[PDB]
Amino acid sequence: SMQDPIADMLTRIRNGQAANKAAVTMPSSKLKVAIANVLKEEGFIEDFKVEGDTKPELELTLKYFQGKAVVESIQRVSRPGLRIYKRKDELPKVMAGLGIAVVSTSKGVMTDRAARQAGLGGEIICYVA
Amino acid sequence: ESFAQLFEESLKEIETRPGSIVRGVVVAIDKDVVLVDAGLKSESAIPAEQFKNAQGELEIQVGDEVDVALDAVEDGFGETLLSREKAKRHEAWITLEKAYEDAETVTGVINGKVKGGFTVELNGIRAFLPGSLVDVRPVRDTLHLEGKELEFKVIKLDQKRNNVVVSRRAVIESEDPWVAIAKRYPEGTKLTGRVTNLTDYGCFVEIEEGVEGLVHVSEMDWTNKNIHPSKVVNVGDVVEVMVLDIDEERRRISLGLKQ
Amino acid sequence: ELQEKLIAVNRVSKTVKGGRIFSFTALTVVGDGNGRVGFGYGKAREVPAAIQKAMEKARRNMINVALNNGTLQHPVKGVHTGSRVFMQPASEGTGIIAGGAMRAVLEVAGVHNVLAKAYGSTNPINVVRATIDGLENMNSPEMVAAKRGKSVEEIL
Amino acid sequence: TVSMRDMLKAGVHFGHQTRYWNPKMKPFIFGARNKVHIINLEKTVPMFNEALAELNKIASRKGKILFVGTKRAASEAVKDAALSCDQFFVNHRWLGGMLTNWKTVRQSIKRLKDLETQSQDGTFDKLTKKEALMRTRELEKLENSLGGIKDMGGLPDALFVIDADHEHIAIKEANNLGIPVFAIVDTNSDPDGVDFVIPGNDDAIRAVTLYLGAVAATVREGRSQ
Amino acid sequence: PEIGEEVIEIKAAARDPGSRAKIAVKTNDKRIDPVGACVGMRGARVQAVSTELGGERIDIVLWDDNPAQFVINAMAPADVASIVVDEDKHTMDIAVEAGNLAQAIGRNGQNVRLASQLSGWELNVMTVDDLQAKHQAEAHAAIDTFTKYLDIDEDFATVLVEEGFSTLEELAYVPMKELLEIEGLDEPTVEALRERAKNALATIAQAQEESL
RNA sequence: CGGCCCCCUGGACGAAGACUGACGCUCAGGUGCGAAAGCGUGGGGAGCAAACAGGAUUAGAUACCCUGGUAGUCCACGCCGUAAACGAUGUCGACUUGGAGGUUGUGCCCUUGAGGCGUGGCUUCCGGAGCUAACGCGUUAAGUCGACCGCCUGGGGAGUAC
RNA sequence: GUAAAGCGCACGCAGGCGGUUUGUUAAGUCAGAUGUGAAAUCCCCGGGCUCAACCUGGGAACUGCAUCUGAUACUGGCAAG
Repeated sequence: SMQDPIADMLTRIRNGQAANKAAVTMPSSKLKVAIANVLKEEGFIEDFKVEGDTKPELELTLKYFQGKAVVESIQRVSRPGLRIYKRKDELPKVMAGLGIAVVSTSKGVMTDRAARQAGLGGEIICYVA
Repeated sequence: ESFAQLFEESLKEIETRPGSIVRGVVVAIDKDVVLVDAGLKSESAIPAEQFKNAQGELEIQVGDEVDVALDAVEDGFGETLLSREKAKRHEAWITLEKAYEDAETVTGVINGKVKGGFTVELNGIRAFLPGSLVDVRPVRDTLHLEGKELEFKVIKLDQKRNNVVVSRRAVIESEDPWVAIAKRYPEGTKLTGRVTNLTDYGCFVEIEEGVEGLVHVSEMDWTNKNIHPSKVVNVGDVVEVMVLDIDEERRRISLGLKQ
Repeated sequence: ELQEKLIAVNRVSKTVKGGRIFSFTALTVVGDGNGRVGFGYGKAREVPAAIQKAMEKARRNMINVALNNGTLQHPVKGVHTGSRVFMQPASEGTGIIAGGAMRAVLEVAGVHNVLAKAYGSTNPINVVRATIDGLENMNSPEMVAAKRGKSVEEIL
Repeated sequence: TVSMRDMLKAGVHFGHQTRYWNPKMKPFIFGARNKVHIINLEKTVPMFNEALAELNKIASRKGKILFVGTKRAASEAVKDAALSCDQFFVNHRWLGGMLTNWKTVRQSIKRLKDLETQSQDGTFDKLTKKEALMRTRELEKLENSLGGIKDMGGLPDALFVIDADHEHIAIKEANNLGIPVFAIVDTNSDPDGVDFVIPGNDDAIRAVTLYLGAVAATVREGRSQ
Repeated sequence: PEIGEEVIEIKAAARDPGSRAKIAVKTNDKRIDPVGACVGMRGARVQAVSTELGGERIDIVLWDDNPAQFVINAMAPADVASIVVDEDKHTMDIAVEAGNLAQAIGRNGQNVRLASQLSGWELNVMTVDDLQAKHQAEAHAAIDTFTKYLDIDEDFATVLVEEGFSTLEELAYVPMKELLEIEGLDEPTVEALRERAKNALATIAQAQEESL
């Protein structure tokens, strides 16, 4: 059964990048939306678009720089089987700071740097590079 | 723009599948291959033997136009099925024209009954007939000057199997294959059938309304085993064959050619 | 200007009607002390000829690597067939902490400071290939900025 | 430079069947007509123009062009095109490693040249018959193989090709060496190795001729420049 | 031997036998490295030519692309930064610094001639400051010529020539829409002021009629 | 699991709608089904055939071959609980280029004809990216991921002893 | 898959995981504080034995536990969809 929506998102994105797909669509969720927004802010994607009322569909638009994809790597870290929660000091650095780590915090979902700046940790969703 | 889309549907509108629209201009001749271009993906490897008329020499130079045939695409590279088959549609149209006035008038010269019925030839092709049609009455053209010139007056046609019998004389006078498969049966009714593919044990001449014949390898000639059918007859040619044997059950009519 | 290191040389056999024909394989690597690196794997009946071939092959098909000053830009993994390799940027003075063929390629590359372990197979040929792969895929800050449509200070 | 109507007339828009296509060509395909792929001329034209411009630029800097077609239908035409702009060509079977293994083939060229000289300039006749027949045969072989590229000297600076799938060896060689590739690529073909792809009917003769003629004209222009 | 088997594109050889012999060479991008092959192991083959016909300062330059890259390559072995251009006689105006000019110029009558034939034409070694000095000696002159072009009032002319790049000397053939961004552009009049400059050119031709 | 028929009976798929409203996935222990051989009791017994007997072959022939031939194979009700019980590939879900078929639905289309254009289910082969020690797998993954379980830790001793 | 390793196949309790929206809670989670976490040992900056080992001042650390005050994105609970 479908158990982890976010991870499914990330896999879809990965597969689109692999296959040189322009855009990747999937059912929408708030957490998914926020993640997409974070990615856009962090520039791994061009733009995201949710559409629909009863069952809305998130549609991300993937990014390709000099042929190859932008999202070099994208992994979940927290997962239903095994959750990961980090305190602000302990927060990670993806690719020695070049990549990002999406982290959900009390004040919303943000990149690891942003969280560090804020002064708070939380659940580590995914690394992106 | 939609320029191109409109053109695509235009060019759809100005071509059809069969060999109907005389469009291919002969753009290279060499012996033994003619080639055309009828607005298809590729040029046709035409034989010279589709295009010599009734005495053995060529008739069309560069720029000349005959339609070919279609509905089969790319055996690996190329485009067509041959154009004389197109001529068969014109012959069918001429034969149908009879219906209008109940009399199609051509020359028809029938010397001898291949399969009971005299063979009647229209300009290039020669078709085979059922017995009665050669003569309106018991006149029997065997006493007429050999290969005589009258006309063809249609007595009988099979309407799915191209067997057409016509009346040479007497100007004044004017599932489906397998249930009743007893027409060409009795022992030895000879037929005019185009061969389709030679499978190195066979030739597969099969013309008479969705049947299959095999003149396989043993007769074919008067040598038995060293023969290799491709050397000895043809590809795609109408020949002498007769039944010799019918299964109506396991649909194996085993024709012969040594006759 | 280019420096060249023959990593390994190995005798390989071919059985024939008479007996065993022996030959020699030479695995070399060359580099200019900067980003640029290239390995070559030559073969000949005699050793010196085989190493000569290895040098020739290495000299062509070289590959560039984006070095932050003496070390790498971030931890990087690279694999090839059995040899799976981890290598990690390190502070000036630490030197090349790496084993075997891997070491050699790093030195010619002109990296001076790395912490580096070869997991899995340590078959010199495969492991050097894996190293090269890890070095190639490694991208720089400017490169990622360009990829992502940002400035370097935005990425830090 | 080359108009769309002319290309349509030639039969560029036609492309291979629908069981023989390549999904990397899906962008370049427009539709499928009578179970035959149609190439999108709208997308073909601009890129063809581009490719022409690049070829011209190459010519301007005194670049060496190699014209490859071994389809044996358009071998004559590719040779003619090469000669019109006095460039080089391979109209018969491409020798495996002609470019990568140039140095060996360079000897081959030299032997051919020597044989030609013997034939023509020496005027020495008086050769043992069988030996003379053998030398003649060798000459014919080498002319067939390396006739166009004999005056080439070194390695071309660009590579025009009539079919990618058919000449993939040449393409691969060009990629290994890094020579720019200018390929006519039908729907069945693989355009990944190609730098300046050209979606067009490699098979049809008139289309091939058209492709060649425009290329030759732009080479001549660049030379004039 | 690479050059012999068409692997080292060698165009001109602007060199002065008996002193310096610097020459650039191109190559088909295929991991060849032209200069490298010409040099060899620690100048292996370079030493051969060095003591070949006599002690010569042979040099090899990695030809990049076109004539623009040939300019700098002709200034080697030294440190070029920029250069000016023109039409038929472009006259590569070498732009370097005094400190690096010592080696760049090398000898008054040696590197000034050896690098002059490098491009085939001629070079004019200058200084970084010299460039700027001559650079400004050009902005004032499409203005520094008694203003014989358009002409109207002078108070508006100063504010117009402040923002005006390359004065107005034949500037109508350039973008005729960026001066309308200037604070003050009602009906096409400045687009007309440039037309006046064109008329001034015709007036200059009329002055040529006055003198021819 | 294979001749037809009838009676009782489980599942699958498609077509539209209508309803319920997360009721789901996986599963240690537990429970059930589980080829062939084998066991028990009672029936049956044509053919075949472990065992057995004779004839050959052979150095020998407790085999292969031949002639016979009993358990068994068949039925009923119990037990046994294992097989290279194999796709040597746990189950469920999602995503990622293609081609050629088979089978079984179903929508439209002049079925003008065996057809034309789609859209579902199951299924055979080839092959791309990717993966793989390679062989190969390749939208039915051995690719990219998630959930749960089972299992492995050098060869023998041993899947044996207690 | 072939190297050791997918139960012969299923159902299914316990257990593990759980679509989507809103509200609420604040258990998990995060932040801050307080209390404690003996000294010695380890590490940082210092000092003293001629140096060192050794001795030694101050810090840091002791990743934890308990409480109180917040945060509420995620996970959980409860209520409605």
